[PDB]
Amino acid sequence: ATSPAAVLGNTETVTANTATLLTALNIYAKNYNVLRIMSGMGGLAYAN
Amino acid sequence: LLRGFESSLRGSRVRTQIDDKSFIPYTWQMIDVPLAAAKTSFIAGLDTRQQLA
Repeated sequence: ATSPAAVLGNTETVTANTATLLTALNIYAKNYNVLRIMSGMGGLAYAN
Repeated sequence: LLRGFESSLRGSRVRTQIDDKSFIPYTWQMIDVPLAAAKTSFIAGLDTRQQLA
């Protein structure tokens, strides 16, 4: 990582040694649901 | 006037006069409306994964 000639002068399949610090994996999903509200009370339609 | 006066004699100072009474007519307010209730399938939800289709 300390030599920009090697970082800015390389190919698709490699990256820098400092990359081993990205130890946390974050997988997100954004979904649909239905919020049902009746008679002053509310709650979700689908639970799982 | 002198011997016909309403003193508090022991027995009239008995703790039941305060203890056997409730605080409820003093602490509750009138509410006058419906209480909440709903089914589980509404508040929780339908289990969508456990089904044939």
